[PDB]
Amino acid sequence: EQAMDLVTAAEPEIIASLVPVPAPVFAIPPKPADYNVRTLKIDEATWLR
Amino acid sequence: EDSSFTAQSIIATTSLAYNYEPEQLNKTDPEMNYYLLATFIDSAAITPTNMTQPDVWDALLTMSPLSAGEVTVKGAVVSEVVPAELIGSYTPESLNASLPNDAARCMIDRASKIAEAIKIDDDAGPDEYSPNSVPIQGQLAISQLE
Amino acid sequence: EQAMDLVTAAEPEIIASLVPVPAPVFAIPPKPADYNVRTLKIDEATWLRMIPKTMGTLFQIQVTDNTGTNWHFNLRGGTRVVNLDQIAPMRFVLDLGGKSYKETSWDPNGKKVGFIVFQSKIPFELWTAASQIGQATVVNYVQLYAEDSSFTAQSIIATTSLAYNYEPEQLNKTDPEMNYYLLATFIDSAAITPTNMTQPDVWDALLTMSPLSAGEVTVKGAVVSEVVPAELIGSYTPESLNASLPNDAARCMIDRASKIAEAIKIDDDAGPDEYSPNSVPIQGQLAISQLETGYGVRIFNPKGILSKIASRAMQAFIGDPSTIITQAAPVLSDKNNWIALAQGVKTSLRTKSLSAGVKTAVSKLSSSESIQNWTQGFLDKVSTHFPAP
Amino acid sequence: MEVCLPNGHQIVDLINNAFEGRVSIYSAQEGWDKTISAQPDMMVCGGAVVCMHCLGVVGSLQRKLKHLPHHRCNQQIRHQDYVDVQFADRVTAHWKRGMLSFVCQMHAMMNDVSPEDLDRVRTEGGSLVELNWLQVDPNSMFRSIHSSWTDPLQVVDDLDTKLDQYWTALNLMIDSSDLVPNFMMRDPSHAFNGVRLEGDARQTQFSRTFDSRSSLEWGVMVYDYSELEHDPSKGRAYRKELVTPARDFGHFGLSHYSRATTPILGKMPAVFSGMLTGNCKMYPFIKGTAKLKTVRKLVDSVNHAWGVEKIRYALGPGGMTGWYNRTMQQAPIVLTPAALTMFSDTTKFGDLDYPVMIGDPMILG
Amino acid sequence: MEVCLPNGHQIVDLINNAFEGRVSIYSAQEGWDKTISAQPDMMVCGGAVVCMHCLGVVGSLQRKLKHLPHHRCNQQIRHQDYVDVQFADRVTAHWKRGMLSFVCQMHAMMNDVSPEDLDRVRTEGGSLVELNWLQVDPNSMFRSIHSSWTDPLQVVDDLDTKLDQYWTALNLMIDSSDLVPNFMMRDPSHAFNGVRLEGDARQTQFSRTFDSRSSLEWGVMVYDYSELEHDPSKGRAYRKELVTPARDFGHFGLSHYSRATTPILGKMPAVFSGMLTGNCKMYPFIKGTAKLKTVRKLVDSVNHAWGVEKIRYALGPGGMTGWYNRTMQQAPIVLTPAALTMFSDTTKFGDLDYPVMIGDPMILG
Amino acid sequence: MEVCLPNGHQIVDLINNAFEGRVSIYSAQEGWDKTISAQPDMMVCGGAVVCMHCLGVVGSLQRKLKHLPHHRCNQQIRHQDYVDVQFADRVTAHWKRGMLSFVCQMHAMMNDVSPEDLDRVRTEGGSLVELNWLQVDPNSMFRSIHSSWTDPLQVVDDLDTKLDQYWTALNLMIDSSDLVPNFMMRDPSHAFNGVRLEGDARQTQFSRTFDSRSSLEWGVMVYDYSELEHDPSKGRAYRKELVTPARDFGHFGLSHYSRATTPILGKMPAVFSGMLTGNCKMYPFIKGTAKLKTVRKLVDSVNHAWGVEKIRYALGPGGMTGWYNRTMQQAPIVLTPAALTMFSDTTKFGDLDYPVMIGDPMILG
Repeated sequence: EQAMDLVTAAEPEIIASLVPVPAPVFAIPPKPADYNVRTLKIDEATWLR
Repeated sequence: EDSSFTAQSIIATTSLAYNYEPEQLNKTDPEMNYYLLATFIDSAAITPTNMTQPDVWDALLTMSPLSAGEVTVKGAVVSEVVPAELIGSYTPESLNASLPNDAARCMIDRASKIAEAIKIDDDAGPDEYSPNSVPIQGQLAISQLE
Repeated sequence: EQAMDLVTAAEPEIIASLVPVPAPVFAIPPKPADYNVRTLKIDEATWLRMIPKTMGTLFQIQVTDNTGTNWHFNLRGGTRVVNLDQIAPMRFVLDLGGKSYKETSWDPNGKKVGFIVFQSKIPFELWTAASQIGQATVVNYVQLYAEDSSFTAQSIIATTSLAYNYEPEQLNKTDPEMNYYLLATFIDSAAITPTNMTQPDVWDALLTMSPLSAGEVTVKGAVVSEVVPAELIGSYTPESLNASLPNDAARCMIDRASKIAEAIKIDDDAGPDEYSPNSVPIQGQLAISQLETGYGVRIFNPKGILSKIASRAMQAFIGDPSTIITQAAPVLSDKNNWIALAQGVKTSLRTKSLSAGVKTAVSKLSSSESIQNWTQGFLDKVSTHFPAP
Repeated sequence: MEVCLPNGHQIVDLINNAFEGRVSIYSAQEGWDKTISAQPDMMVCGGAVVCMHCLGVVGSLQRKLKHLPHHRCNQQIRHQDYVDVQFADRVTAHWKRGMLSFVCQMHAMMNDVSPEDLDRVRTEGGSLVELNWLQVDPNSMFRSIHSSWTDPLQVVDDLDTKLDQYWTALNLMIDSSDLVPNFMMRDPSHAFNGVRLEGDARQTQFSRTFDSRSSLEWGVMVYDYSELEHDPSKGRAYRKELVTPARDFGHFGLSHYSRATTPILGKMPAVFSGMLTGNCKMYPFIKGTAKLKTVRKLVDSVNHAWGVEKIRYALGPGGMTGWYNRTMQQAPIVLTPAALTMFSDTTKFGDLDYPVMIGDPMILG
Repeated sequence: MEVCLPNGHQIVDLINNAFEGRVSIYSAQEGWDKTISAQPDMMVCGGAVVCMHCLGVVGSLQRKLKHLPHHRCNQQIRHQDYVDVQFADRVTAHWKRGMLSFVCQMHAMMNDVSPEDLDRVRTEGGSLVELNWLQVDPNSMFRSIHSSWTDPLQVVDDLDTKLDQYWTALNLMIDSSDLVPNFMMRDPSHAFNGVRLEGDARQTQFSRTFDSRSSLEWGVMVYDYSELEHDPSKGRAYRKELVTPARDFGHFGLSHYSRATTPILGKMPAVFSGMLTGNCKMYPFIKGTAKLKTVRKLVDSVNHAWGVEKIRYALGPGGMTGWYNRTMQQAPIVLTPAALTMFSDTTKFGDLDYPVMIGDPMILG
Repeated sequence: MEVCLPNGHQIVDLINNAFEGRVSIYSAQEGWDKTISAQPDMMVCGGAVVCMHCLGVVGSLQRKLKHLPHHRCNQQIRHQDYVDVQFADRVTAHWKRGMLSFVCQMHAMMNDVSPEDLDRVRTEGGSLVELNWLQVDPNSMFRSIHSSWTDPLQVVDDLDTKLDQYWTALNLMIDSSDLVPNFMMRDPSHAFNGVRLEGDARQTQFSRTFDSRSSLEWGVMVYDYSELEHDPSKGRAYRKELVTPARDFGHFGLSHYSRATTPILGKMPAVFSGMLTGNCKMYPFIKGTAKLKTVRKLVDSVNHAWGVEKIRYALGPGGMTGWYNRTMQQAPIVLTPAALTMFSDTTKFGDLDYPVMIGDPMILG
């Protein structure tokens, strides 16, 4: 029963979805990240000028 | 200050924090471009010889999202995504460069929950078949026949 | 039911208390953290203690341990030490690898360094003479070898973990004047010339500290024996929170909030900037604030505009629940509002009677039906390979 | 509107800015302007804006507000307790203005000197020029009996850049000349106690702080080298070897060490950063311990004003009284400018050779 | 077996590697060896295996592939889309073979010089050796209209090691004897825009890019010092002071700066990496805008052949079109090598003293 | 009370200390004091407290214990299995006592020369100080048959401190006097394999180990440099050119190189680390592999006596036997002092020209 509850919470249709899924529906709480802007590669980051 | 290692200087701990609200900017003109910089700031124009750094971006930065409604896909924020296309679509370098709001990271968390669920349901060891693995074998056989 | 279990774990009235609360009920297990004493900033943090610079006092001292080994070492000016007195039990692990630490006739590689604890009435900062250190003892020491580092012409000390577990009972402090201090420095049985080695301490090293007590918290800029969650709410600046150690009650409040945040998320799946049942307590709190006569500047804001601001505030909480501890947080300024919402959220979970959203399920069923169609087509190709008679 | 009492770091910051004169203060009469004196309404400490009447942090640098709407403000604070912060800031601004004006006057006299005359002086030595201190800037509020601290501050813009350019240029010119200014001192502590004081110099009394209690009015004072000029048995070469400031403060081109001037304004010494630092920073020779003593009475009033539990959360463990005791311990470290100890470590020549007297400033080769 | 496109970073890297002429191509007849021309079946992009018939990444460099498995291939890929890229790579390879053969010839001729002859010239100066440019690599399509990129690639083993050693030996010999070659240039700009041309040499056209339209067959152009020999004012001593390259480029053994030749081959001067960089590397000084335009047809075909979301995720903002515009903005940065910027900025002698024309290569004193 | 086995790294640390004669050992009769020989009850090994009767480790210095806690003792641990380790540590301690007394004697003798005589000798070279090798620590086991490892340790205080001070003074004195010792060797390998022994030197047998199978009592080995003084061509100037230790070892105050004497005690030279490195450390020239081989018998005993799972967890892969073999492979890696390689590479005077004999230590120019 616990395994089935976990699978339902995961949402197999959402994880394996082949059709567009709304960002609020697909997303889950995000986590912070740290970076050193001087060391970032411009060939990797499209968010910097 | 100077470190225990001689000839090494240590800067005191800092917590410089900037909150970026795009809605606070209320951008209307597309021409308007928004740029973020972090550098030593002085009220009087600095003598260029005194400070030669282009910026002080050579620093350790901790970022906290002020947005909870935006997710990034293929380098862009997305109102919706295709999970199947998401499958196996990131190189290690791309995932490493991804921002904290990246869809791939969210997909990976959901995938880890599914992997844990599958492992709870199946106690089969590696190289041991199971009712949940043989369908995959069938898919592979069909793929080769196709 | 999972949401109700979350509410039961939260005990929100306790976690929203503005009046005195028993310390043990709020307290939770502490987490070990790493710091570099050279990197440590004593002025910002009330807890940090270091002998002030400009005292410039260097004196060599020798003591024998329970085994009876005698070690000669000299405290030097600007040296900082862990203030053991009043910090309760603690276990510390030190990594000095990569610090050059090279003396003119002394090679750092192969040297032994030790941790020394001094017990005496005189303040370590007030120490000006050898007798002031009192019961100073090297709890642990390490002899290590170093090899060339990645840096060109640079050698790197090998990775090390000098570690000692210290608890209050071993000191058995009975006198307040008696003060306990922990120091990281090279220690040897033989006397060592001070001129060759100028380091005040080897505290400029990677250090891992494991707390053996979680009983110490500081709020209102003051160390507190018992903690009030409302006092905890909105009381730490980002730099101030950084100053706050893991034992600080704010981190415990944040974990309780994360369970509460999970309950709130289960309660509301509405889109950002959209009025929702979850924000009804929030709008009411703001409305009461709007009702409140405005000290100095006084303005009136539309209820629909109030709803939009409340939606933004709620989305901000969804993005970061831990922001609540921020001192005078403009976004998280009202503790009573948080307390009221918490009671309301628990009620909404309790009031909830089988309410669910049809759209996501119908979209999933549609995708499932297309997958079913795909499955049918694959079986059909298989029948082409293996047709039913 | 619930309000938050200030944390210790913000208060230390507020004290430094007040001595700094860089504090941000909002007064309804002047808005965020502090040029014209008015009772303080809003001030910025430790990255946050504080309401003076309720003694609570009204705002932070994160947001911009034209004015404060009606809000919960105790207003039970006594202005007498916090009058000192405003007084210190006003005193600092006027004093900085005075130092710059005195600097402009001396540099202007040097610029006026024709190059041929300076070369002739190099040939014979002696003081290049002098200015009448008795007639010097009596217009200043410190130098005018009519002028008052309450009097509105003069509008000043571009002061720092001009100060930096003039000081560097003056120092470079003096270095080429090797003439000896008599308006500077090898050791600042000697000025309060060390150099002999006679007559008006004997009459001189040093409070050693800018405060409401001690008069800041005093005459221009200079080292006594007129006697050596009259007794030229001592060589101009001998003076360049020793009397020269580079001989005492290190080569200015080769030195980051700060150099000390005589306390010309109301017996107030000025600190100038060494050339190797690459910029000119001005500080009066006043101890930070005095600033700490200034906040002690205010600390007692605030302790009564705010709840102990709130203080325990904001200041953390030990309380505001404990915070102040720890601060009394840190009075030597937290508020200390580096430049004050940045001067040349020692002087071989010594200062007992020449006394200091109240005199017109001059530089002599 | 369905396949997906590689990442934009991988594609930009693939373009840079291709311009290096290190393109990895698999053909059934020759497998992964591109020495013998064949239609490519697969190509390696950024450490990944892409199908050349469906343009789909099917694997990575970690897994070796010896055959292409039967797969669901779109088969809409026209060879003509990337055959031109193959032509460019093959031509670049032929150009490298020509440069190597030319280096071998120059090195051998220099080695033959007897020390007595060398000393007599050291006493006098002047070109030690002269080569008829008509004899320089005539068999190549660069000096033969008949020769084509479609011709088989010359077998080359250990090309890089040999080239580095020969260039180093030649430079060391020239440095020891302070020699002056007529085939070296201080600054690239004069090569297509600066050196003065004579007669038909004025009609010589440097494309500054790679295109199939331009014939690659041309004469060898070099600096003209016949007038220099005629000129009385520039003797061996004058040359040692200024003409010898070491005065402008620095001592070869003591400098990181790159050294460049006149556009001897392919109307292209060659740049060799500095000795202190740890190797000597020869590259043509060419912009990457052409490489970016050459991917334009590929982008259109892919946009027809790929999903919107997949393209947005892989090519980034603006899909492939947006990626192209942003990359065009980055072409000065993403496609411009630092090695192109490794030459000495300072050149005392100057490059406009003598004219450049198709002429006999020589080294003079 | 159960007990736990030790780790192999802790064992390596214990072995290094045992060869250094500094092992911390506890006996019930003598507690932690090892001055009087007794069967060990506990030892401190590689950061752990080991039971010497049950081989159990369950204690740490952080919490002091008055005595070995009442424990379940296997009593299967044979003293003969580890007695050699105790023997090695005790003998090394006695050896250190002898070395210290010898250093003190040399320092006193060096301090016994009149300055006028000292200056005349510095000018002409020749004998200045000579120590009667019979007078050096006559009562020790290495110089007296009566002394044994089981005998009580001579009570000594600051042995390391005294040795360091005397060695430093002696080295500075020799450096000032430029004396050349007949009691030092540039290379240790010559001592057992190179230098030509004379008389009893020919009979000398070097165990190159610490075991109770070889007489440790022996005469003080020195160079027969008598013929060198006899040699006319080796004048004081000639000796300073090539013979002087500063030519071979460098200046003691100006060199990082280690300094090694001849095998004065127990046929063992004393080598001290370079002063400039920070300190002078003296160790006997012993191979680490032999010490591990001594541990071999105990390893076999432990493998027979301890549980396989416990042995695998404590001694690591291959059990104790595997750990020993891997350690034997890594013995140079962890058992070799760096100072051995810290001697000056250049040697002018050398160690092979003259023979070695048991003689009086002396230094001359």
